[PDB]
Amino acid sequence: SDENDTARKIIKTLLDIMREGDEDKLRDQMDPNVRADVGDKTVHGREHAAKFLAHIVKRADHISFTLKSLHNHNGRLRMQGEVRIVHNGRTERVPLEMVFRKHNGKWLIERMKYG
Repeated sequence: SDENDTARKIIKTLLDIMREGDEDKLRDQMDPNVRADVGDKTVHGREHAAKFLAHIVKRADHISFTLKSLHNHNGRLRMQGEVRIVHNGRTERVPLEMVFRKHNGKWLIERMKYG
């Protein structure tokens, strides 16, 4: 129950959900109007974004996220970092920015920008 533990906890919960690959759990983490930018592609809405993200994560033999910057205040959290993906022995590092909004004591992803 450490307020300064917010970021680490959100990252691990999210990573474990994605590693599990359960689409419904991923949806539960998203704002209804979440926006996800993976590269040039843009996905709108919880149902579309969860499906799309859950599928692509399946190619990742390993996925991690190293936090580089964080701004957290008044139930609004922004974090910027590097995703490390491993696929068939090849490692790739890609910038990721995510914005979270706390509702009813629960953090929901409002925006995600990968690449």
